[PDB]
Amino acid sequence: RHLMDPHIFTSNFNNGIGRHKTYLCYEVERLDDQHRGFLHNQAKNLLFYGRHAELRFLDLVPSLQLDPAQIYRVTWFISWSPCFSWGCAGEVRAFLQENTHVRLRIFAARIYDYDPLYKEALQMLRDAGAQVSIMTYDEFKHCWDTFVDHQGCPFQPWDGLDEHSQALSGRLRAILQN
DNA sequence: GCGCTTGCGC
Ligand SMILES: [Zn+2]
Repeated sequence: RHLMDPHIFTSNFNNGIGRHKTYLCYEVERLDDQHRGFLHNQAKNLLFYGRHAELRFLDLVPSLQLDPAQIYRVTWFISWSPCFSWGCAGEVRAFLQENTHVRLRIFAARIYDYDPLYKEALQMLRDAGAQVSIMTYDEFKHCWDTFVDHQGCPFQPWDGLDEHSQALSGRLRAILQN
């Protein structure tokens, strides 16, 4: 019942233009959807050091009360591919290792290649047993339906959503193909 | 506010 502003979503998860911010929408499904929601990064503003959207998720993981003797799948739809350089990639892996009853699924709207260590981040997450993928129309539409406060208005894709989505999917497969 | 947007400039 905490929903995102339409303009926020469409100007953040768009895959042709970027923002100086990151959003992460998450779901938790037990296996044999318990919790959902979304958050954004804390901006580094020295005049703090910032906190990436990934690390904020791990911070709230205790509040989700995951039964240690049950199996969960966690899904992120994240506006930027996770970084390596600021340590997001390492910490997620560390968390996955220390838990192991959690299985993770990550869809990114665009690749954070500003980090020149982006290839190592994605491959490091894949090796940890995360699924790393590019968001398509269906994942955008599902996030729209599930987290955006649309007031009953169905998802309207932006121009060239698919060209971009395929081009990025192409890039990511090349990276993970090792 | 204001811009252009892979927080920073003004
Ligand atoms: Zn990061």
